[PDB]
Amino acid sequence: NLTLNGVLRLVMELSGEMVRKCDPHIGLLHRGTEKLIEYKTYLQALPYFDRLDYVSMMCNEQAYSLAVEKLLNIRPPPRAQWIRVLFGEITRLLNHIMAVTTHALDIGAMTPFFWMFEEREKMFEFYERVSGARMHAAYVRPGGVHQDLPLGLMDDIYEFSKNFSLRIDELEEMLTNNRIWRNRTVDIGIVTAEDALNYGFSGVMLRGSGIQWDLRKTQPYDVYDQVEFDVPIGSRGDCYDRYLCRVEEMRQSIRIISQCLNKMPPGEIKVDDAKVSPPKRAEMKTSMESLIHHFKLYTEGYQVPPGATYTAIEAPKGEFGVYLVSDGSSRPYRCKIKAPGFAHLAGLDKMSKGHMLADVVAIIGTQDIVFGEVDR
Amino acid sequence: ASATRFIQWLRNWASGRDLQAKLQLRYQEISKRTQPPPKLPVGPSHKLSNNYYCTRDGRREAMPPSIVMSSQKKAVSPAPPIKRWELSQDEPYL
Amino acid sequence: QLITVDEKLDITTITGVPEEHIKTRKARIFVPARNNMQSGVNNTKKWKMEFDTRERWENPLMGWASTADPLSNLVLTFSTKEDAVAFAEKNGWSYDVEERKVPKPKSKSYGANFSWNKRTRVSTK
Amino acid sequence: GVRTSPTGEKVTHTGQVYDDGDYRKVRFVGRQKEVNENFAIDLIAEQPVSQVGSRVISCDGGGGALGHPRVYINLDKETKTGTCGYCGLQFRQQH
Amino acid sequence: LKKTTGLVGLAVCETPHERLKILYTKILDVLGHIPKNAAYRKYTEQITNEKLSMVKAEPDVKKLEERLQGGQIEEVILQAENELSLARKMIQWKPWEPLVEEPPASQWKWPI
Amino acid sequence: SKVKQDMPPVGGYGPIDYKRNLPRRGLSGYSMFAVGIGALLFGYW
Amino acid sequence: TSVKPIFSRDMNEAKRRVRELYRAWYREVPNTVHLFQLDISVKQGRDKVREMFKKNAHITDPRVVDLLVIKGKMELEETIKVWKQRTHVMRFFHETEAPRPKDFLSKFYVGHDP
Amino acid sequence: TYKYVNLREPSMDMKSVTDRAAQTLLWTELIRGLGMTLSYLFREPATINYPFEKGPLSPRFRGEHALRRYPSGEERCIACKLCEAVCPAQAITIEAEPRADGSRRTTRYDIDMTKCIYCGFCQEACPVDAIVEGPNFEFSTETHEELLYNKEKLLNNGDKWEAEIAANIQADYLYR
Amino acid sequence: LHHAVIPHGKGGRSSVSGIVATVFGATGFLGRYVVNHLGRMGSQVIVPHRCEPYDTMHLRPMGDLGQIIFMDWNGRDKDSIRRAVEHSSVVINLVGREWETQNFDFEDVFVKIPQAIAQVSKEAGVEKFIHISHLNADIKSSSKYLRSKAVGEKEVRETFPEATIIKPAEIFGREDRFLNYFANIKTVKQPVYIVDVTKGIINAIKDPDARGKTFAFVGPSRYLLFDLVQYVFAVAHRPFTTRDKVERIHTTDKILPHLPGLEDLGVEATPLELKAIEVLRRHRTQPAKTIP
Amino acid sequence: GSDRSRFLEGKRAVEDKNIGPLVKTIMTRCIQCTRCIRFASEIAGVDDLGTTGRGNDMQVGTYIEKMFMSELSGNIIDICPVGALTSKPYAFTARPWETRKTESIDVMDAVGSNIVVSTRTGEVMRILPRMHEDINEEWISDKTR
Amino acid sequence: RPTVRPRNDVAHKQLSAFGEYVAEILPKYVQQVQVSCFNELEICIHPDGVIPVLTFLRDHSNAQFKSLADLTAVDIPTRQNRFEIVYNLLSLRFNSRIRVKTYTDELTPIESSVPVYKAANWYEREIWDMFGVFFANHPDLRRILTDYGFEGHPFRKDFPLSGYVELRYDDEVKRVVAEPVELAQEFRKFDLNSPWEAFPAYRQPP
Ligand SMILES: CCCCCCCCCCCCCCCCCC(=O)OC[C@H](COP(=O)(O)OCCN)OC(=O)CCCCCCCCCCCCCCCCC
Ligand SMILES: NC(=O)C1=CN([C@@H]2O[C@H](COP(=O)(O)OP(=O)(O)OC[C@H]3O[C@@H](n4cnc5c(N)ncnc54)[C@H](OP(=O)(O)O)[C@@H]3O)[C@@H](O)[C@H]2O)C=CC1
Ligand code: SF4
Ligand code: SF4
Ligand code: SF4
Ligand code: SF4
Ligand SMILES: [K+]
Ligand SMILES: [Zn+2]
Repeated sequence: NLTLNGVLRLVMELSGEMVRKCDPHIGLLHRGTEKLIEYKTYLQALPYFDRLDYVSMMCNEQAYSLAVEKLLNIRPPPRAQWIRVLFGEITRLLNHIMAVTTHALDIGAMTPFFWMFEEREKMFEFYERVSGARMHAAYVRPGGVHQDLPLGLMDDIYEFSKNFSLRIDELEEMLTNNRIWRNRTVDIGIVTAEDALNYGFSGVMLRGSGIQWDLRKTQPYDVYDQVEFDVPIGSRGDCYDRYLCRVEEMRQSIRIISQCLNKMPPGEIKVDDAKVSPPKRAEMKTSMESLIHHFKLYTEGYQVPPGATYTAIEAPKGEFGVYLVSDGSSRPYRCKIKAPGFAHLAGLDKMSKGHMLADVVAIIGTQDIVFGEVDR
Repeated sequence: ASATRFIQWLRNWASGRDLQAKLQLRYQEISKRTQPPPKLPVGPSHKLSNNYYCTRDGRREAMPPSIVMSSQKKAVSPAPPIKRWELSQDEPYL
Repeated sequence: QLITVDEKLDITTITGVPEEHIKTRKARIFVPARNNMQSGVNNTKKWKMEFDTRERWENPLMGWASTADPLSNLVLTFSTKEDAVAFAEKNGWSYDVEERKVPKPKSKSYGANFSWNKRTRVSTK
Repeated sequence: GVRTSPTGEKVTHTGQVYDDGDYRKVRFVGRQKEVNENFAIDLIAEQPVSQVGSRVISCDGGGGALGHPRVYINLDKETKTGTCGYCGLQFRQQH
Repeated sequence: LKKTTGLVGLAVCETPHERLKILYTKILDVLGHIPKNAAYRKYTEQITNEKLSMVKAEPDVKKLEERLQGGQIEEVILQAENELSLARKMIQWKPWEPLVEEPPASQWKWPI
Repeated sequence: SKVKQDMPPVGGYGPIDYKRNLPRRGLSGYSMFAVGIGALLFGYW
Repeated sequence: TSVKPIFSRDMNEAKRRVRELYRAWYREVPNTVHLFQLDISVKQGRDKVREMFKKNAHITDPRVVDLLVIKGKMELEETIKVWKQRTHVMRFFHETEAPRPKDFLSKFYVGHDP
Repeated sequence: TYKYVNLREPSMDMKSVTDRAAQTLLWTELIRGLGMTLSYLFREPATINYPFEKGPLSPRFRGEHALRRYPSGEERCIACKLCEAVCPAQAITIEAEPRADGSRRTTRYDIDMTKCIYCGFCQEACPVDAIVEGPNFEFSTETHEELLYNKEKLLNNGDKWEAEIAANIQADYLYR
Repeated sequence: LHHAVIPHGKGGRSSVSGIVATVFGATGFLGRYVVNHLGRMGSQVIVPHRCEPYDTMHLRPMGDLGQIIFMDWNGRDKDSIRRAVEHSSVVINLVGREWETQNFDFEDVFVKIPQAIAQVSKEAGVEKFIHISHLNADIKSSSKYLRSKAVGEKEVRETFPEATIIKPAEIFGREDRFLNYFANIKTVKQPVYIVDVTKGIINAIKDPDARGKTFAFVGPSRYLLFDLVQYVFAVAHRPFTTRDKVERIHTTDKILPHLPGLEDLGVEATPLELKAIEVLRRHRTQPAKTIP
Repeated sequence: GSDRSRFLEGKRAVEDKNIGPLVKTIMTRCIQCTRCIRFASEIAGVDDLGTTGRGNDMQVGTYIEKMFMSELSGNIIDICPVGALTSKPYAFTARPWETRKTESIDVMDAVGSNIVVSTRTGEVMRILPRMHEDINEEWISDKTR
Repeated sequence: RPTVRPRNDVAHKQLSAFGEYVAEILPKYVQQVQVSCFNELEICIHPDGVIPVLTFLRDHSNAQFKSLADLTAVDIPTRQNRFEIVYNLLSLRFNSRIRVKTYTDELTPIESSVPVYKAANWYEREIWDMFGVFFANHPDLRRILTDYGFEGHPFRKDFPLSGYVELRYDDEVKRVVAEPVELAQEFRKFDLNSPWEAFPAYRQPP
C-alpha cells in the first residue's frame, strides 16, 4: 500500500490504482472568522460572509441577513426581497459556472472555462453596478439591501439573460454527450439516498441521489414562494447526474431571473425603521432624529434581542446556515457557520472507495468545494 | 457583428446554431452609461401622523422563549407530513 | 460510573497558556463603575474580569500603539462574583476582588424645595 | 502655509517635523516627505464674511444634501462673527 | 410493480403488504416488553396500529401510499425497520425512568 | 415630482429561453455506414 | 465529588498510561531525528521529551492526566505519520528566541514586566 | 415541482441500435464537439487592449481612498471618528485636537491599505462626505510601507482625484 | 538618549531596540546574519549596497515594516557614505572580497574603503564603529589578503580610535567559503561558527566596555588542517580558488592570548562537531582529532 | 424616542457664554434641564448660574459676563446630560467608545477620591469621578479633574 | 404592519405540542423544552441522554430527523459547565427542524454521536479543536482546523483574539519559526454597549 501526501492536503493509501483510504487535511485556510465576528457589530460582521463561499457572495449575505432579521423581529420591504432573490439567482449562475467549468478544467476540458468566464465577467459588472465591488459587494444587509438598483440595470440584466441559455447549450455540446466526459463521471462517486442523509449532505449532493428536497421549495424565504421553477433530480447518484442537475439548475435560475425582472415592485429597499436601517443621507443631514440614529447605527450598531437561531438557505453549494447567538447587545455572542462543503468533504473517503486516483479529482469536483467556507 | 457573410455562415454551420442572433459581445443594446437622476420613493413610516414608533417597533415585540416543560393523548409529529412533489409539466424529463 | 476526585479543580496545564501569562498576571474581578457622563446604569449589572495593564509603545513607522501583551484586550463577563472567582481559580490566575458598590437609597422630596424654615429651600427653579 | 525647519524638512499642516537629532528622518533619504501644500486653515481664512440681515442664519455647507448637516448660527454678538462648526464659513449680522 | 423507487440504494419491494404486516407485528411484539405506562409504548403502539390497519384495509399499493403519507412504500418499510431497531434499544435505555440528574441552577439561563 | 426608479417596461420584457436546445443533426446510422462502406469499396477498386 | 472519568479511574491507572506514552515517545525520537533530518542529537530529542513530561509532574487529577496523555498521543501521531513538518518538530526548541532575563535586576533593567 | 435530468430508456429497435453503433465507431458526437470549438475560432474574441482600453466601471466603484474638501478648500473631515468606529478591519487610525483657529480637525488620519477590505463602510458612515473611496484602482506599489497612508497622502489623493470624485458623487448621491 | 531611541517592547520583531545601524557589506555571508540579528530585536538597519536590488531581497523579511532601509553607495564616493551614516548610532563594516578584481584589489577593500568609512563616520559624529579584520592579519604574511588586513586594521584604529576591531578566525556556516571550500575540492586551524561571530558583533554594539578594544573570535578547538579536511570528507560522505586563498588556508591560526575573545562578550563558542553536518548535509549525494 | 422627525420649521440658535478656561459652553445644545444651576447652588454653594428670559427663549447662564470658577466647577460637565457643557482641555481629542477605563485613586489631596483614568493607545486622555458614597460621592475637585 | 416580522401561531402550537411529546417519552434525560418567538424548538437534555435522545429523534416514526444540519459548541465561562453542545437536526419527512442542547466542562467527556449521524465525525473534531471538549469513542479524534502542534483552543472566550505565537521565516535557521506575538498596532478594544436598557421584555429580576 503506497501512501501519498483554496488548497488541500490529501493523505491517501493506494493499492495499485485503487484508492483504499482518503484522509483530507484541511485548515490551510482557517482564519478564525467565527472568533473575529465576536468582536464586530452585526453590520461589521457582514463582510466576513462574502469571504466564506467566496463564489456565492450575496447568497452568504442573504443567509446572515435573514438570521439577523429573524432575531430582530423585522422584515425587509418587498422590493428588497425581490432584489435579493434576483441577485441570489445571478449568484447561483456565478457559482454553477465556476463549479462546472473548473470541474471540467481539472480533468482536461479547459475550453468551456474560458467561454463561461466571459459570462461571469458580465455578471461581475452587475455586482459592481449595484454595490461598487465586483465580488465582495456587502450589498445584502439585515433590513434589506444597501442601495436601490441604478437606472438601466434591469434592462442590461434582461439583455444578458436573453442570450445565456445558448451559452449553456454550447457547454452541453462540449460535455453532456461526450463519451470521454461520461467515462470520467458516470458511475463515479455513487452515494445512496440514506447514506447522503446520514452523512449530512445537502443540495445537489442529495438531489443527485433522487431525494426530493430543496429549501427554496420546502422552507421558502424572501419571495421564493412567488416564483415558479423546477427542481432537477438525479437517478443514479453519481458525478454525471450531479453535473446534469447543476446544468439544469442554471437553466432554472434564468427562469427565475426572468420572473424577478418582470415582477419587480416599486418602493423602498431597506426596512423603514431607523433603529435598524440607517436613514437616507439627505435625512441624516436635515433631521435631528435621523442624525442621532445614523450616528448610533454606525458606532454602537443596533442591539439584537437575546436569543439563538439556526437559519439556513439553499445556497448554490447546498444548505448554508448560521447558528447565531445574541446576548442582547450590538455584537453577536456566537456565530457558528454551517458550510455545506464541510460535510461534503467529510464524505470524500466514503465516496472514493473502490475508485482510482484520477477519480478523486472528479469526486472533489462534483462536491463543489471552496475552502473559504470549509475552513472559515 | 463585423464578420463577413461567409464567416457567419461557416461558424453558424459548425455550431449548428444561429449565433448572430445571440452574440456574446455587447454592442449598442446596452444601457447608456449616463442616466437621468432617480427620485426614489419613501417607505411606509414616512408619515406626519398616526405613526408612533411604539406601534411599529418590531424589536420590542420579541419575547423570551416559551417554556413548555421545565425541571423546576394522540401522538404528534413536529409538523404535518410533507406533501409529495408533483412532476413538472413544463418539461418532466430532459 | 462516577469516580471520586477530591483535588482542587486546576486546568492550567491543559489550557495551552504560556507560563508567563498565568503566574505573573493579576486578574481584577469587579463590577464596572457607572460612566459618570451618563445616568444609565445598564453597564453596571454584570461582573467583569480584566488583567493588569502592560506596556504600550509607539511603532517607529507610523506612531501606532504597539503591544506585546496577548491579554491586553481580554475581558470576561460573569453573573456573580463567585463565578468570576471560580473561573480565575481553575485557570491559576491570582486575582483581587472588589465588592460591588451600590448607590444607597436617597430621601427625595419635591416639597422640601419650598421649606418654611429649613435651608433646603431653593432660591431658583 | 508650508515652511521648512532648520534642517530644511518641510513642516506639515499638523505641525509635524523631525527634529535635528531624530534618526527617523533617514526614511526620507533618497526619497521625499509627502506634504500637502493646501493648508485648509489658510484657505478658509481667505473666505469673506457673509453679511446677513437676521439674528440666526443656517449653514449646510453648500450643495444641499452634498454639504454637511444643517446648523443654525446665532449672530447676536457684534464682538465677533458666527462661525459654522462644520465648514468654517463666517457670518455677520448687518448693522 | 414499479421499475424503481427513485432513490439510489432503495430497492423495489415485490410484496410490500406482507413485509409491512411482518414488521408492524414485530414492533408490537417488542413493545410488549416495555412497561404499560411508558409514553413510548403507548404512542408507538398507537401509530403502529394505525398504520397496520391501513395496510390490511387497502390492497392497492399506490392507494396505500396515499394513505400512509410516508413517501414510497419502500420508504415506509425502511421506517418500520427503523422503529423496530429503536424499540429494541429503548428497552436497554429505559428512558421512561425519572430524570437522572437536575442541571445546575443557571445551566439554561440566557442571557447571563 | 414623480417617483423614478428602475422598473421593468410597461408590459414587461420579452420572453427568455432557458430550456435545453441541442438540435438533431447528421444522418441515420444506416446511411453513415453506407457512405463509409461505399468509400471503402471505391478505394479498393 | 463524583465525576465522570475519561479513561483512568484513579491516579495509579493514569500513571500507567503516562509511562506507556513516555515509552512510545522515547522510542520514536531516533526515527524522528532521522526522518525529519534534524540537526539535534537523539539525546537532545529525548532530553526535550523528558522535560515536557517533567513540567506536568505535580498533577494529581486523573482526569487532567488523562487529557495530557490524550494530547500527548495526538502529538505523537502527528510526528510519527509526518503530518508535522520540520518546522513543527523544531518548535519545541525555541532556537531563535533570545533568552529572557530571569533575575530581578536584569528584568528591572530592560522593562516593567514582573 | 421537479424534473428528471437522466431518466430515459434507450430504444432497442434495430434502427436505433445501429445509430448508437455508428456513433461508437464513427465518433460522431466527438466530431460534433469539434464543430463547436471550430465555430469559436472564427468568432471575434472578447479580449480588450489593456491599458489602452479599460473594463467598464460604474460611479459606485470602490477604489483608492481620498480625503475631500469644501469648495473653499477647508477640509470636510471634522474628526468625528464614525469611519474609524465602523471600519470592519480597524484600518483607520485617527487623532484630533482643536486647530489654531479653534476648528475641530484631525492631526492623524491613517488608513492601513493592507488591512482595509475596500468595503466602503467608512464613506457610508461619514456625515460630511469627507472620506471616500475614489475611482483609482491602479496604485500597486513596490514596498509594503507605501500602502500605509497618512493624512498628507490621503489629502493629496483628494486634491489629485477630486475632479472625478465629485462627478461620481453627483451621479450617485440621489441613490444614497 | 533621544526619545526616539529609548528601547521599548520585549525584544521582538515589533520592539524598538534603540539601535540605528549602518551595515556596509550587508549583502554577503556575514552581513545576512548580522542584519537578521539586528532586525530580530527591532533595530533600524541601513543597508548600503553596491549590487542589484534583486540581490538584497533576502534581507527584506528580516525586519518589521520600515526597519530595513536600502541605499545606493560607491566605495570610492565619500558623499554616498555620508548619506548612509549621518543618522546612525553605530557603523558596522563587513566589506571584503576573498579575491581581487580588475576594479578592486585587496588594498581597496581592506584599506582605502574601511578608512573612508571610518573617517566619514568620525566626521558625522557616529558614536560606535565595529570593524572586522582577521585573526591572521600580518604585514609579513605571504598572503596579500592578510597583509592588507593588517594595514587597514591599523588605519582604522588611527582614524576612529574608539573603534571596536574584531579579528575572526576562519568562519564556517551554511554559506561559508571554508567547509564548503573543502567539500568542493603542517597547518593548525581554529575555525569559529558564524552565529558566534554574529552574537559577538551584536554584544559589542551593546557593551560599552568594548569601545576601543580589539577582539579575536576563535572556535573552541584547534585542528590540524589535514585532520579537519579528513573530517569534512567523512561528514560529507565522500571518499577521501586563487593562489592567495591557498596561502590563507595554510596559514596557522595565531594564538593571541592578550586579546579578549568571545567569552568576554558573553558568547560560548560552538564546537565544529555540532554544526558541521548542518553545513555539509547538502554535499551528501568520527570527530576530528584536536590539538591539546 | 421615535426614529424620525416631523419638525418642518427652523431651529433656535443661542449665543455662547464664556465661564472660564475649564468649561466650554455650546448653549444651543442645552435642553434647559437646570442640573447645572441646582448643582452650583446646592453642591458648590455658588448662586452664579440661573435662567434669564422666558419661554422658548429662556437661557441658562450668568446674565453678566462672569467666570464660574469653583474648586468643584468641573463637575457640571458630568451632570450636564448633553454637550452644552464640555471639558475645554479634553475637547475633540477622543470618543468614548475607544477609551480604556482604569479605575484608580486620586492623589492630588488626602481625600482619596475614587476616579477613572481614561486612556487611549497608551495615553491618558481625561479623569472622571468614580462613585464612592463614603468619600467623593460622585464628584471630584477641579485639580483632580 | 410592513416592518414587523409576522408571527406564525400554527407553527408555534405544533412545535410546542411536539416538545411535550418528546419530553413525555424521554423523561430520563429531558431537562427543559422551549419554543422561541420565531418558532424554533429546543430540547435541553442531560449529557447522558445524547445517544438515546438523538437516536429517538432520528429513528422514531413521528420524528425522522434524518439529517444532522450542524453540531457546534458555545463557551459561557460564568457557568459551572461552560460548554453548551448544540445539535441542529432536520426532518425531511415532516419539513421541520429541532435543536438539542446539552452541556459539559473541560474534564467531562461527551459521548460521540458518530453512531447516530456519520456527519458528526468532523463536527466533533472541530469542537475538540476549537473548544477542547473531548468526545468519547470517536473513531479518530484529533485537530482539524488549527496548525499542527497548536496549543490551546482558540474559540474559548478566554483565548486571546491574536493568540500567543506568530510565525515568520528566519534566515539563520532556514525555516519558519514561531515566536511570541507582538503587534505593530494593538487591536483597539471598543466599549460599545449603551448604559440604557434596550429590551424590557428580557429584564432579569434583581
Ligand atoms: C466489404 C466489407 C469491407 C470490410 C472492411 C469494413 C470496415 C469498415 C467498418 C469498420 C469501421 C470501424 C471504425 C474504426 C475506428 C475505431 C473505432 C473505435 O475504436 O471506437 C471505439 C472507441 C471507444 O468507444 P467507447 O465509447 O469507449 O465504447 C467502446 C468500448 N466499450 O472510440 C474511440 O476510439 C474514441 C477516440 C477518442 C479520441 C477522440 C479524439 C479524436 C476525435 C476527432 C478524430 C477525427 C478523426 C480523424 C480522422 C483521421 C485523420 C487522418
Ligand atoms: N568569512 C570569513 O571566513 C571571514 C571574513 N572576514 C571578513 O568579514 C567581512 C565579511 O566576511 P564575508 O561576509 O564572508 O565577505 P563576503 O564576501 O561574503 O561579503 C562581502 C561584502 O563586501 C561587499 N563588497 C565587496 N567588495 C566591495 C566593493 N568593492 N565595494 C562595495 N562593497 C563591496 C559585498 O557586496 P557585493 O555583494 O556587492 O559584492 C559583500 O556584501 C569581510 O571583511 C571579510 O574579510 C574576516 C575573517 C574571516
Ligand atoms: S473601505 Fe471598509 S475596511 Fe477600508 S477603511 Fe473604509 S470602512 Fe475600513
Ligand atoms: S472622515 Fe468623515 S466619518 Fe471619518 S472622522 Fe472625518 S468626518 Fe468623521
Ligand atoms: S446641565 Fe446642561 S442641559 Fe441642563 S440646564 Fe445646564 S447647560 Fe442646559
Ligand atoms: S451628541 Fe447629544 S448633545 Fe451632542 S449634538 Fe448629539 S444629541 Fe446633542
Ligand atoms: K456634558
Ligand atoms: Zn457650514
